[PDB]
Amino acid sequence: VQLQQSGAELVKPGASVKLSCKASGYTFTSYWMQWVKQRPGQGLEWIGEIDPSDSYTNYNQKFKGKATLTVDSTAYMQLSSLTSEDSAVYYCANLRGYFDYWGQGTTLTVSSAKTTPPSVYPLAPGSSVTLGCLVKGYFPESVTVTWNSGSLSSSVHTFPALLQSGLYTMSSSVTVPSSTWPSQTVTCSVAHPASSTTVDKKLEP
Amino acid sequence: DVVMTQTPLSLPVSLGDQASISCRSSQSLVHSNGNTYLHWYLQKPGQSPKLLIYKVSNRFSGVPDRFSGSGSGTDFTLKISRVEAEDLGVYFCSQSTHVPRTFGGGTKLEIKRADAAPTVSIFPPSSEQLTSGGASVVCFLNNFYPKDINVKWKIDGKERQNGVLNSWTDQNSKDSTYSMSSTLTLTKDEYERHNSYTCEATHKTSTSPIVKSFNR
Ligand SMILES: O=c1[nH]cnc2c1ncn2[C@H]1C[C@H](O)[C@@H](COP(=O)(O)O)O1
Ligand SMILES: [Zn+2]
Repeated sequence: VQLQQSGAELVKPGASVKLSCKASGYTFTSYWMQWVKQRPGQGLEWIGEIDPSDSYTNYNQKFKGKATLTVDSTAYMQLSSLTSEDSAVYYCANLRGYFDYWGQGTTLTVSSAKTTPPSVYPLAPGSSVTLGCLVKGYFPESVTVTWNSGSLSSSVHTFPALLQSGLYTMSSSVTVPSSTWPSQTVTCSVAHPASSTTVDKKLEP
Repeated sequence: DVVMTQTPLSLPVSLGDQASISCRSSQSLVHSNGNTYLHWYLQKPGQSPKLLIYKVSNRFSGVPDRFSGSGSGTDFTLKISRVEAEDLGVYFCSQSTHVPRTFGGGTKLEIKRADAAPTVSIFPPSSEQLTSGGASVVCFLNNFYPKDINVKWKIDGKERQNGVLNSWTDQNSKDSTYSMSSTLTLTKDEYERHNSYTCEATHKTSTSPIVKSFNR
């Protein structure tokens, strides 16, 4: 089974958002769809469930005022009057005994800040050479850095983003055998979906 | 709401060893229908939780028998018979006997391994960044253990405290080591006024600080 979920959303305080869950690989009608909330470093909170054969819906009291479950093979969930306390990952999931399937979740950022694309800077300087790319000044979070379109994955280190003046900044490093660089070029790819950005940087001495 | 409390919050364990994770509920998880809906999930960083054990001791598809669940009423145990590098992550116990469904705080499995000194790399600001007036000088402190390390930036011998940004990765799922990147941020002007930029790290493995430097 597979439950396709958005990925990320940036919304202004007070606004309303509608997340979607696309169910496949099984009879949508056969199971009750669930929704769970996870804030960055904390545990999980249950929100509610809905029955696809009809639309009977149960919710946790804490989210009685925030969520409105509906369906279609897409299950939907709408939050409302958003605040920074709503900044979290939301998962739709079939939670029933051995039928346990989760979606990848949708990272929801409630903020007034403007979407800003990253600036990517190449970091070039034994038997191995550690190269890197500095990705700075972007918003919102969610950036993927791959090396050689992802074919170079063994020695890659991805360092989590940090806020530096209201903007995020992170880095990634790759280590290759010394004899292979600069002979062969390694290039880091940076994708920032929120701002439709895909910039490649070739590492040169 | 039934409150679930896990013990402990962090669990350091060597490869090949055994791990026991506990979970208590404020009240009995035995449904009137006879079943006890207590479950266990593993959440690997950047991934959705995945089910291991449902109804105390039955395993989900594909989960190996190194994982077993036990317990009753309000006390429950998740046992990992021989810890393997890929077991790291956070374990959550969850109940669905009562409504609403509820989850535990989580327990992070930490792998104990042999000490490893960090391999340090220093990098000067790229011309592209200089070109725009910024000047970040970065330091990668890779593959070390334990996670406790200390980094200092020195400019011409002077220790720079402000303008530094540090971020550690989570334990490596393949070699159980940690990594960290320390970034010193200056303007193009301040940077061009000095000569040597030093990245110093003090970690259990040396006594004498590990020092990487470059003279502009
Ligand atoms: O997670 C759950 N929590 C409470 N009751 C459940 C849940 N799943 C199944 N059941 C129910 C529905 C059934 O009539 C009954 C036995 O089904 P079983 O799925 O075997 O536990 O109890
Ligand atoms: Zn100086």
